[PDB]
Amino acid sequence: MLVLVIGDFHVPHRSAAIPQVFLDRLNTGRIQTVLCTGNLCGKETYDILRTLAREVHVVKGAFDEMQGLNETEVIKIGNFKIGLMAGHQVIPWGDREALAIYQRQLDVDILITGHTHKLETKEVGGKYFLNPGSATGAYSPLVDNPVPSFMLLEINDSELTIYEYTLVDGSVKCERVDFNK
Repeated sequence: MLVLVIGDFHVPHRSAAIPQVFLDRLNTGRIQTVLCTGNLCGKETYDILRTLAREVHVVKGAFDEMQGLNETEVIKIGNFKIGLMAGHQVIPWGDREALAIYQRQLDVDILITGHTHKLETKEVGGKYFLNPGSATGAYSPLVDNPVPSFMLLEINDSELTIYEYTLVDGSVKCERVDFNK
């Protein structure tokens, strides 16, 4: 049921740390599956994703030199087919129609991309487009003030619940989005 949607950890030549509050929340809550959009801070980040959940899925990010990571993956959870990728490849970058075209080629009910460094939950034509933001608040040319953020999905059968965690002004804030079928 519980799925961790995370990504965009590292930007080259820039340092950004995962908020300690996020790591404490994520290890105890028990995570069934992890979907990571990429751009990891090396092996240290992968060790963090591997301990919090048993099933980890990582896609190839633009700054990812890790060998063996596929650029696009498809995961089936409940009655939802989910495809994850970095999202720097969709052009013109975060475009609603560009992302919608990608969702068709994957034939997925949920499409998870992460390149804009801005968390966003959105529904288009019965499809769900998720973006967990940057969990380290990493620098991006697209957002002037990015905040650290992740997503935890509660997916049972065909019911989809999304918990949006962000860190604003040193204070965590979380928003719940409820979707059915």
